[PDB]
Amino acid sequence: MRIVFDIGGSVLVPENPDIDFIKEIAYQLTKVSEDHEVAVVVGGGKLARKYIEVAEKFNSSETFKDFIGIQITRANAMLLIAALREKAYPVVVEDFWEAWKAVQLKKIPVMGGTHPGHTTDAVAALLAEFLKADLLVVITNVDGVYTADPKKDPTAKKIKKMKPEELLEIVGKGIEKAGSSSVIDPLAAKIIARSGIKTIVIGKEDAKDLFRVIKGDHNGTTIEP
Amino acid sequence: MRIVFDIGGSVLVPENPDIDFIKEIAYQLTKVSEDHEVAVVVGGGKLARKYIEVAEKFNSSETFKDFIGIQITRANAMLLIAALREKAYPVVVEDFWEAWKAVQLKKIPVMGGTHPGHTTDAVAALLAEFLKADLLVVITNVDGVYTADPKKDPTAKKIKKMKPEELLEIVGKGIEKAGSSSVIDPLAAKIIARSGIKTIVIGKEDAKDLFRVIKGDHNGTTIEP
Amino acid sequence: MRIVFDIGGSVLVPENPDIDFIKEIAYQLTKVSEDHEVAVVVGGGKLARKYIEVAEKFNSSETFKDFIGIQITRANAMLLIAALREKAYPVVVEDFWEAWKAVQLKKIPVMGGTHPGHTTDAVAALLAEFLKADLLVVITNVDGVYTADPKKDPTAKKIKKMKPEELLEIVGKGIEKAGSSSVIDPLAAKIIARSGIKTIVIGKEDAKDLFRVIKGDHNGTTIEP
Amino acid sequence: MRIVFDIGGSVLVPENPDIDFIKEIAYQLTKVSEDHEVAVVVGGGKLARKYIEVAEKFNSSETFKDFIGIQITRANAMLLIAALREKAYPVVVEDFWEAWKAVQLKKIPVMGGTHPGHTTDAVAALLAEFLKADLLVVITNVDGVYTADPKKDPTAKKIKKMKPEELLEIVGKGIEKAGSSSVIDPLAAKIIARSGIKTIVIGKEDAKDLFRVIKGDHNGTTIEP
Amino acid sequence: MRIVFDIGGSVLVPENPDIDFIKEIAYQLTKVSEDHEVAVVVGGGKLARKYIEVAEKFNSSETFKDFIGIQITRANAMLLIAALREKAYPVVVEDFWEAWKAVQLKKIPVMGGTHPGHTTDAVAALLAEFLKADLLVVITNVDGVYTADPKKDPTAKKIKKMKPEELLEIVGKGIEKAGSSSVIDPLAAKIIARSGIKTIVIGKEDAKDLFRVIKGDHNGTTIEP
Amino acid sequence: MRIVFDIGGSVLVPENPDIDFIKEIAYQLTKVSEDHEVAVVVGGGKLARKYIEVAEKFNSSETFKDFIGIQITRANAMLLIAALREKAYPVVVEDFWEAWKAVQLKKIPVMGGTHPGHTTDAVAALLAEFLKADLLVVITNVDGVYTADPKKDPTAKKIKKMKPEELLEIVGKGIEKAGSSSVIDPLAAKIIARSGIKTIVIGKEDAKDLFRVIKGDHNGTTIEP
Ligand SMILES: Nc1ncnc2c1ncn2[C@@H]1O[C@H](COP(=O)(O)OP(=O)(O)NP(=O)(O)O)[C@@H](O)[C@H]1O
Ligand SMILES: Nc1ncnc2c1ncn2[C@@H]1O[C@H](COP(=O)(O)OP(=O)(O)NP(=O)(O)O)[C@@H](O)[C@H]1O
Ligand SMILES: Nc1ncnc2c1ncn2[C@@H]1O[C@H](COP(=O)(O)OP(=O)(O)NP(=O)(O)O)[C@@H](O)[C@H]1O
Ligand SMILES: Nc1ncnc2c1ncn2[C@@H]1O[C@H](COP(=O)(O)OP(=O)(O)NP(=O)(O)O)[C@@H](O)[C@H]1O
Ligand SMILES: Nc1ncnc2c1ncn2[C@@H]1O[C@H](COP(=O)(O)OP(=O)(O)NP(=O)(O)O)[C@@H](O)[C@H]1O
Ligand SMILES: Nc1ncnc2c1ncn2[C@@H]1O[C@H](COP(=O)(O)OP(=O)(O)NP(=O)(O)O)[C@@H](O)[C@H]1O
Ligand SMILES: [Mg+2]
Ligand SMILES: [Mg+2]
Ligand SMILES: [Mg+2]
Ligand SMILES: [Mg+2]
Ligand SMILES: [Mg+2]
Ligand SMILES: [Mg+2]
Repeated sequence: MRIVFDIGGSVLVPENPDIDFIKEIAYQLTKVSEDHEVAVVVGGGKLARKYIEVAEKFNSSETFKDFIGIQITRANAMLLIAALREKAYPVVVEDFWEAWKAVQLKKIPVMGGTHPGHTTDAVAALLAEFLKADLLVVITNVDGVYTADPKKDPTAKKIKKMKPEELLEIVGKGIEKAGSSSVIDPLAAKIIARSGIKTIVIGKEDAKDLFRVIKGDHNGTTIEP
Repeated sequence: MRIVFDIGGSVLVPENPDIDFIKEIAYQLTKVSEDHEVAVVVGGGKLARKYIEVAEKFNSSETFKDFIGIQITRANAMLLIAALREKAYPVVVEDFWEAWKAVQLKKIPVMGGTHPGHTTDAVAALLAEFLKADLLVVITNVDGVYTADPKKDPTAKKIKKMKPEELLEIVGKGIEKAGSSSVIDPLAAKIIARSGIKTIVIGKEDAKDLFRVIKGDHNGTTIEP
Repeated sequence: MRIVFDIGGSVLVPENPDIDFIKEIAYQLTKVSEDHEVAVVVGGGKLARKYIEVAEKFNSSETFKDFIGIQITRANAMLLIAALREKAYPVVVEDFWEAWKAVQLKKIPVMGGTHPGHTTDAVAALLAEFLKADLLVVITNVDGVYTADPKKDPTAKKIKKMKPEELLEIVGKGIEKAGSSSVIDPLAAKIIARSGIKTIVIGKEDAKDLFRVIKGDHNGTTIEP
Repeated sequence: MRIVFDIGGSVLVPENPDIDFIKEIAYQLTKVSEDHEVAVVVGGGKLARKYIEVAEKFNSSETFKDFIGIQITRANAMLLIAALREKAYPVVVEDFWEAWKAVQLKKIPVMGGTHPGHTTDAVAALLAEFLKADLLVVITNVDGVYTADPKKDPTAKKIKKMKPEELLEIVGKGIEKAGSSSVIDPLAAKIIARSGIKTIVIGKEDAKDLFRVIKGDHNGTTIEP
Repeated sequence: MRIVFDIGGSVLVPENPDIDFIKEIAYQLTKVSEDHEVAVVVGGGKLARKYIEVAEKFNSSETFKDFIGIQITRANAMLLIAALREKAYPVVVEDFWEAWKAVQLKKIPVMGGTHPGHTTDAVAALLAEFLKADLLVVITNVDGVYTADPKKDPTAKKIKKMKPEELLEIVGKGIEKAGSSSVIDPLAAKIIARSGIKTIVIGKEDAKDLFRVIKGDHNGTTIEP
Repeated sequence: MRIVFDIGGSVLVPENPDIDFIKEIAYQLTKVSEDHEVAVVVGGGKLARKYIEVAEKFNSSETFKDFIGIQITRANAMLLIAALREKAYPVVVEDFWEAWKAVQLKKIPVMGGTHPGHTTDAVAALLAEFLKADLLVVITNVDGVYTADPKKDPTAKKIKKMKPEELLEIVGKGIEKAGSSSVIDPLAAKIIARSGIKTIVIGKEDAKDLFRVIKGDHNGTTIEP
């Protein structure tokens, strides 16, 4: 199976780089690649947000900001590339067809952001469609997908399995949210529907044993028609 | 003042180019650019759609389909440059920084698409925000922004002016209509909404006299806060 | 065997894209690549000529025109890349060494034009020499190579086998024709002589069963010392 | 006159950016650039070191470690540009030729690192030599060039002036200290030694008034022949 | 007026550079460029031929052989730039658009080869057409265009003037002599023929005074319609 | 075993290209690659020095000079690429990760210089570290490493085996020599220490039978902790 991992930056670099988690996920990844094709996309996280802010205080364009965020995601991506030793594609990948080449060479392509105007979630969902992958795996700072924000609405429960259409609902069906953040960012959630690619929304815990996550023996959310 | 023209491909290259119009529009741009900072983003039109449909038939990804789209828009981009002679940038522009330079060399940067995930309208709007443009002139293939697709609900007429919020509704603010065409791409519109940059929408007729157009005298829609 | 296919644009896109032919040639190609190395070069065709004209009406340089033509050939090339599914190199190739890489990865590199100053025939003959290929296959809007223009001179017969020197004659030994069109463009025909690479000039018919075309069981022309 | 500012990353982006200082330093640069040719190379600071240390943990090569470093310096480079608004080059500069252009467009080229094997100081010095700069202003995180690392041997005070040869000794001219940081990178120093270009070393305090600084009035070190 | 100088490599870098001539020719160019738009394409000379011959020995393709050629021409291109100091573009130019920019920044773009399949002469001529140059000055290693290769048929003398058609014959218009050197590359000549741009052919002697040269006063050949 | 060969330009191109040596080393290399991974780095040599000089006479920056030198090393590198037939990576490699790709494709990447500020020795030592190679092989115009310059100090003997620390001594522990030439250039010798990679310093003789050189049955110097 060809699998894509969309690792939220907040998870990889909460405040500083989570050395331990990195070593772990790397290990888990190196593990899964033994008998699967693996592509990864890393998030910017906290550090990204901070750099974005400074730019805001100088009123730079959305485009300009994105570029900065991208620079950062790529800085994080290279941390994993480092942890993955001789198993990952040598340098940060910047576009799908190059990621494709990496897969061909039986190596793990790790991507930061691509071009301006795309959240890591969206970039991941697309890198998936492009590679014609089987599963999209989202590690995030949340247990799974809840009927409502777990960190707010008390009447919020975790959904173990749902259809892309329902996911689009939970997250947000507003063309205003286009580009916002969430369990799964509105635009990515959209693509996932269009693509109908099976997605798993797990957290920092389940990520510890990807083998089970892959085969279902996990405690997250699963999305697919 | 800085203006950004969003010329429809189907307007510059209908089914088979209106050499006359092209010269007319090119000249106009030349004049306007004499006492203005002019940037121009062009469409791929019907030609693009065909090529994209073919790709659609072979179940090619969204990204690949967009590459084809971009590739064609830039073909058209060329024709304009050929028409703008020695006033335009010699090459089609691909990124905003390059477009910025053109402005410095006091030359007109003509762009096609930039990268996947961005309709021409969007690219234009984002450009207008990047360059801090004062106005965004959308020369589409329709008279203006009607209460509904003219070809669909003839119980419609245009709307000389309106709020960005009003626009988002005429084009359906459904997080799924992201990527559609319409008189103005949905996502592009929402971009204008948060940027609040004055946007005019005209047809090829008004397009014949840009000075009158940019000087508020026209028969299209003048969207803004 | 390593084989190069120089598919005339007129054949691929007569007026519009020949969907059927595309699906067929794709199928045939996907077939031949099963036990051969395959590189393709696609032509601009009708659509290319039209865009070139507009540029002429604005008196753009030969160089400028070529670029436009190239843009188009690449647009066509991507149509095949699409039809070839997961067998072709993901994106349009722009230069030999990159095409080389594609061959290494056991994928089919499809090229449009390379740089200004080279017809698809020439680009194909060269891509061949570079890859040190065994056979050059030319699909064109003609049955084969005739003693004279089939669509004019009545005393024109099809030659089943000839030497590169004779081909150079038929086509044209004038350093004035350098860059013109024909069964085989003068410059390409020249290279074919220099390279002495076996070439087969077939048409839209023979292209339907490449297996026989490859092994000789075809009805075209064969060129080789 | 042509001046090249070597702004420390830890000075522009301490642990969390001094928006105030950044505006102050950016403005200053704007003024100075009014009657001077200004080029600016920026550092990655503490942030870079962390990311590099992480890489160090996974035994990544020197080259890869430098890529990460470069990648971060250019993130910072951005923030300055965001601050320099319409006077700076829109993009971070990567090579000197590009930096040269910026100078022509009378814009300020802001650079991060260029390629592996070159500390920020070095890159700056080499730049100053490339552009034939008259002065090299090193705004580090220390008051000046002390007879010894202040944090180490408190029996030290600074040295208002000195010879390039004197500098090489304060930073240990051991062919192994090549790549170290210090108030001024060892290799960078030796570069200044053979180029003999006047170099000032100040802190963020003096950095607040560049006019006074470049006009010899400051409290740092003014290294030269 | 816009002029394009086609400086022979063997003239700028004989067997071992004429520092004197180089300064002389560089200065001249500087003066001429004061009230003219100057573009310069340079050759690889004897040095190129050697390296290419070596490649020839290992049966390397035409394309690869040209890459080596290009690679060397650009080495020379450098030396001129080093000589043109602050008036030339800092980098060797590779494409015409870049050469166009140089013209805008009122700097002299010095080019080597561009891509395979184009002799220096050709590249120059195509450049002259691209930039809409008024004259094409070919500074070859010979006095002028003789009725026959001086080193071959001593029964020859030069021809002060002539028609482009006359040129094509002195260099053999055989569709096989495409790629040869001669006083003027065959293909280059035919390019001049259809472009009909005034072309002067001189030696290093007349080359010493370009003002007199471009002002019709010289002893070479002035080819034109 | 993965092996890197740092072939001194002086050896490859003493005066002119040493055709014979090239054919030999190529043969030897093609031989060793049969059961090893091989990366090569070629030097500029005599020809490089000459071009550098001309630039010096026009007082160009160190950076500018390096670029020229690089151009040349790459010209030499392509000579080997030619000799290596269908065994080497098609074109000259310009950076490590690309060289990495070449190794993956079981091809021999031949590099000239990388970016300014690095001698071929240094570039080689680094390309080694990057690829995590087992042995660094230096062919030079000298028998091996001597206690002192063989071509000067009579009390100079050849050392058959030593530790990187001692090598750093012989060659030079001065941060002033940083960038100079020698058996092993000071900076490269430094890296070799840091990397502790086994290095063999042989000459034009031993290079004739790489199989023995590889397994120790040679007459050069060996460096390793
Ligand atoms: N219905 C929901 N279910 C789960 N999380 C939700 C929901 N609604 C909102 N959220 C929020 O989604 C957050 C999740 O994702 P997010 O903060 O964007 O991190 P990330 O994407 O993992 N990181 P990065 O790529 O660096 O941004 C939670 O911590 C919640 O505050
Ligand atoms: N409310 C509306 N007002 C006007 N046109 C509308 C509206 N709603 C939908 N449309 C459609 O918008 C179409 C307009 O734009 P579109 O087809 O996308 O062309 P274009 O943008 O000019 N060309 P190009 O850049 O090549 O795609 C019309 O012909 C209608 O079918
Ligand atoms: N002796 C000949 N034998 C065969 N065809 C000839 C001959 N002489 C001239 N022709 C012409 O060659 C044409 C063939 O090629 P051409 O029109 O250039 O198409 P193409 O190369 O297949 N397409 P493209 O790559 O898009 O240009 C025919 O249809 C004839 O009009
Ligand atoms: N003789 C000296 N004088 C002053 N500082 C010294 C001296 N010797 C060593 N140092 C050290 O130099 C440090 C200074 O520079 P450095 O840490 O490299 O910061 P930076 O260059 O400003 N930042 P950046 O560009 O992000 O690395 C001090 O804090 C000292 O620990
Ligand atoms: N009719 C002619 N008139 C003058 N030279 C001729 C003629 N026919 C052939 N030649 C040859 O042209 C040679 C001239 O040019 P060429 O050797 O190609 O040098 P170049 O172009 O100056 N150098 P470069 O750019 O490095 O190749 C002479 O030395 C002759 O051998
Ligand atoms: N201790 C030493 N042992 C051996 N050679 C020495 C020593 N000290 C100095 N040398 C010099 O090192 C020279 C060796 O290397 P060098 O001239 O730099 O050639 P290269 O590196 O092989 N070529 P290239 O890559 O083109 O510069 C000899 O010929 C000596 O003049
Ligand atoms: Mg997320
Ligand atoms: Mg539209
Ligand atoms: Mg043809
Ligand atoms: Mg420092
Ligand atoms: Mg010549
Ligand atoms: Mg050496």
